[PDB]
Order: sequence, then structure tokens, then C-alpha cells
Amino acid sequence: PGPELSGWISEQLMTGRIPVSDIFCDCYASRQRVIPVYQVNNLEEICQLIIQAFEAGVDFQESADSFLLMLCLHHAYQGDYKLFLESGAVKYLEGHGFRFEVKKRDGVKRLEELLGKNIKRTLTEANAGQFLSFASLFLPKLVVGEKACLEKVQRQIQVHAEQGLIQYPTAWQSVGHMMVIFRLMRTNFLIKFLLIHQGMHMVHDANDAVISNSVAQARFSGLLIVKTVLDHILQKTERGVRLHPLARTAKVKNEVNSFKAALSSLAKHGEYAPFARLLNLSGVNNLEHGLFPQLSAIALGVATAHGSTLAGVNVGEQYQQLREAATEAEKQLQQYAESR
Repeated sequence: PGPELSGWISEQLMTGRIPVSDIFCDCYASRQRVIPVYQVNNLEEICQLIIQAFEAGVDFQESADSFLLMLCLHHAYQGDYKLFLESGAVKYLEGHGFRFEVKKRDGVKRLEELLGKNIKRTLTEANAGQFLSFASLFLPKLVVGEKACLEKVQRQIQVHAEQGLIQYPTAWQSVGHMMVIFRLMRTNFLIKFLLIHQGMHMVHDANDAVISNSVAQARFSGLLIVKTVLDHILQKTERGVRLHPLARTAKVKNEVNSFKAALSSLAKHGEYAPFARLLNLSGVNNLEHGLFPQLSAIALGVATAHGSTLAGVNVGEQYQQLREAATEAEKQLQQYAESR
């Protein structure tokens, strides 16, 4: 402790970079992302308050990770902080740049005690499992959009209620509550990862069965167009599978080199690759189908020759000739194979 001798804080206050009211309030001013792990005796009691705050539509901002972690720790780790801080999920998050700081706090009655003063100013039929499994339903269509995502959430709720697997409070099924979850899911890496890691790595609990089904349905979400383009530029032969000969022409070289580079970066994520758009994993932005119009035209060309379309592939006027050349090449390939 002591005086702020670097002159950094005073420089920031004087130039408008740190608000004056952050230090002079009627309070404190603050590589790795530090997550406070709140160690309590009344975990189930705290979890019910967290759920209640989400139902009321509270935006925890920087505090969201801390409370969402408490819900995961309660449901998936029974309240065992040691089992959790040792888990492969924490090992991944530690490597990903997260730092878990345990904070021992007992006799907590309000969420305000654990805690941006708007959060403390603003301060259930369901459990921690239901909150998490309800959030998991957003994973298959989260990257597409709200409409598509909320329609996928709605159909899946009906499927799980009909199968007799799970039921959620009716108040959660409002567009308003669904939106709150959508916004939370869009911004929060921790919850999305925790859900994926669980759905990925688990061998009865109705919520866990919902989480697993959601994670399987979310495989390659936001990567399905580029995946189908890859399928249609790969050519299965008697010698094995090769790149389509049109992808090997001079005009396509620079594009096929970028594709190869972006595909290598995705492949480095291994078992996580199928969730790279969901988790915004390194290099995923380089693997967008719109970046490869020639490969998309070859792919659509090959599909057209078999009387199929490729959903999401829009071939512009500039790439129409390559698409037509690919349809013809495919028609010819089938002819020289039918005679054999």
C-alpha cells in the first residue's frame, strides 16, 4: 500500500480517462481475467437469489462470472470447491487466461454483500440445474440471431415437455426473459464454455441430459456453411479423397491458401473446434464462407449437378461462370464413371 507515485491515476483523472466519481464518490478504482470464487456455507440459498436476480432481469456486468460459477459449482460439483478448482474445465480456463481467486465469506444474506454501483443499487420455482439447462437451449442457434435462436429455444422446450424430460417456469418462456438470457449468453465466455465442456465430457439428471443434447445440437453452429462448402470441394475417388481440381487453378491459389491457413487454425482447437464460433476461438473469423467466393462457387456448382442447393451460399454474378464450370465438370465426372 501507499501513495500512487507512478502518476498514472492522476494523469487518467486529469485527462478524463478515469471518472472523478470513481475515486471521489459520495469506493475504489480498478493480461489475466480474475474471477472471485465465493466460498459460502449457504450455496443453495445464494444460488436461489442469483436465479431471482436473473428473473428480475438484473445485469451483473463484471460480477456475472462469479455468480454463474456458483450455480455451476452447486449443480455439477455439489458444492465441492476443491473438486471444481481441480477439474479439467478449470485447467482449460487457467490456460485460457482465467485466474480463480478463492474468497472465504460466511453469514451472507444479500447478493450485495459479495459484490459499478448500479448492480448493488438494483438489488423462484426453479433450481441451478434448470437455469443452466435453460441457458444450454440457446447454444444451437445463438450465433445465427435472436429470432432464429428464440424459435429454436421455443421448439426445444416443447420437445422436452412432451418427452416428459423437463419443465421450466412459464415466466421464463416470455420473449423478454429469453432476450435477457440471449444477451447474457452472447457476452459471457465462461457460461458458454462451462456448458459445452459438460455436454462434451460426460458419460441421470434431467438437466444434464438437456445440456448434453443442446451441446450435441450446437456442434459446428456458425460453421455449417463453410463445412458444407468443404464437403463439396473434397472429391471422393478410387485412390481416396482429394481437393477438387478446379480449386487448384491459378485464380483460386490465394483463396485456397487462406482457406488452408484458416482451416489449420481451427484444427489446432481439436475437440473444441466444433464450438469455435460459439466460443470465438482464435482464428475462427478467418474461416467465414464469404471470404472464399471461388470455393463457394465450385461447391455450389458440384451440388447443382446433383440437383441440390447449398443453404447460405449466395454466388454473385462475378463467380457465376466458375459455378457453371464446376456443374459441367461434375456432369462430365459422372459420365466418365457411369461407362466404367
